[PDB]
Amino acid sequence: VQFLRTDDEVVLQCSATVLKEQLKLCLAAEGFGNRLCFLEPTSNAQNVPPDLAICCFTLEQSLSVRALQEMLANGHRTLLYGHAILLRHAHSRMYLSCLTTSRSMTDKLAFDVGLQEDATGEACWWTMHPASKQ
Amino acid sequence: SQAARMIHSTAGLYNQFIKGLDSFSGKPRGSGPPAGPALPIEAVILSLQ
Amino acid sequence: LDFLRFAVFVNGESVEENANVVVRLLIRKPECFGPALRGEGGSGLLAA
Amino acid sequence: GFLPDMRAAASLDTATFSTTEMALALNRYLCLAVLPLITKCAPLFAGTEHRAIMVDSMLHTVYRLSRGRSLTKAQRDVIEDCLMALCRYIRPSMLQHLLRRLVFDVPILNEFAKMPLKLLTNHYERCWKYYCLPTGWANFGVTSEEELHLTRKLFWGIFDSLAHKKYDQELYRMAMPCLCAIAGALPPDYVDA
Amino acid sequence: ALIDLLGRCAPEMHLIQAGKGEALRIRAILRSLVPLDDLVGIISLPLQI
Amino acid sequence: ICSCCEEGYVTGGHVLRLFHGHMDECLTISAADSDDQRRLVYYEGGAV
Amino acid sequence: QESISDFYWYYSGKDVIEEQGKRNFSKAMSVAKQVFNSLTEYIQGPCT
Repeated sequence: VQFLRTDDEVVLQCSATVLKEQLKLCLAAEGFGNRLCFLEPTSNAQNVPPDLAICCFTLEQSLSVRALQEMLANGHRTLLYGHAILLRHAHSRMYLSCLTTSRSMTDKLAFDVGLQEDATGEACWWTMHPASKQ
Repeated sequence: SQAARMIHSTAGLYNQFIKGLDSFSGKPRGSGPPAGPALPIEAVILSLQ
Repeated sequence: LDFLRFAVFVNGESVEENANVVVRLLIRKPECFGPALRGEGGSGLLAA
Repeated sequence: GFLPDMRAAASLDTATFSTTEMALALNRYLCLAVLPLITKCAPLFAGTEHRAIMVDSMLHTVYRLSRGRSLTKAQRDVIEDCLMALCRYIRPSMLQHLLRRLVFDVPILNEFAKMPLKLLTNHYERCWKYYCLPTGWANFGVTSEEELHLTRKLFWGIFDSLAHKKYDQELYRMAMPCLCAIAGALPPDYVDA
Repeated sequence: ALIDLLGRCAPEMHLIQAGKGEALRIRAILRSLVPLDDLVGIISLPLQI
Repeated sequence: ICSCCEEGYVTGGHVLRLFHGHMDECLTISAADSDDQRRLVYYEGGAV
Repeated sequence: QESISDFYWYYSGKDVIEEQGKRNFSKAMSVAKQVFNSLTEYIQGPCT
């Protein structure tokens, strides 16, 4: 029943299914010479260990929507749905953000996600929502 | 720790760049490009900066 | 679409609240844009 | 996408196809969201020498669209306002074709001749240093002798047409400013070959 | 009709010069929905005279 | 990952050195551009 | 409480609260006062 709190290390993990096989991958970025992120597979660790040194992130700050708007205009706090959060890379000390470069071609309305040096702007803040109905 | 991590990444990238440079050494390109993979010039430039 | 643009546009000006709500709902449901302007489709305006 | 449609509408202006549904649709499309767009971007037309060859052409069709038939009063007012706003920011050396076209009907003082001469004086009051002063207008060169002969013929045509016509209060006090502006703009000692 | 609806949903110019974040975000979203190239190309398409 | 981490005790995902009892040497890999191509570990110590 | 916090966050930037904001604050605080009184009533007697 443990709840997520600010100022701690955390890893973002997805879940894909290909050829009736479940693969668990985690977001990872280098940050030095390459800003773009990629899914490194954390599965099959027995045969090949993954590179987890560039997969750790830190919940630098969680804030309300209106508080975030006011702070843009200008204690391990618990995280709850509907609150913006700031993610910082552990190695490069650069904040995760949504860049304006659209490198994909299949989906024209798709942007890219990468690390940026500064925390200024609204591109580095992400809002959490409940996936399930419960 | 940070210095070691950048040393590892930079060494890998520069070794790839050196191998790419040595791939087409001594053979003119001619019409088509060398069969080797495209050199990571953007990554090298960003790492140098 | 006619009802939506009637609601959004009044007296030669645009109501920002209604426009923001409408665009939020539209981007939340991309299938409203039809085969064109679709990420999976990618037909294009000129092609359509 | 803009000029070709205006040219097509000008071709459709003929009385044979004037009542066509497509002609009315084209007129409605031209009157809304495209001509006012040209009016809004009129000050951006300064220094359009590079496309001057096309600019005259577009001016041409605009004038035709202002003199066409089967046009509502609001549409005609919109076209006239667009013409005046455009000619406000156009360099005078570019407009010589416009007045050489206007002298077709402006010295006739017909019903459709009130707007043209109004466009004349507003131009000539704005570019009075272009002709009267021996040095050209600011940023422009000296006026061509063809323009001088053209405006002299225009002045004489307006003068004798008003001399031989019956009195009309509105037409008289609309055309008098044009005559005054032309007289002031053209130098007194001009000699025409 | 869809293009017209998206066009009249654009924010006012005074809001744009005011630098409102919501107005800039909405304008960026509208620019991301359709490009200028499609607009000019479709305007360039002729009619049946 | 590090939610259950405690200060003063070794945890995973850490970079560190393995010093011997006399503390004058540690587990080190061969020097750069070596004959063995950096495959064997030694208790070199000193400036390393 | 969440609604009141949102109202405070919105009105923090403004130097002086307007009349409408004061009326809304008074209404919300009166409702909160009634809820607090009911909560006190539920536990005023030593109900374990």
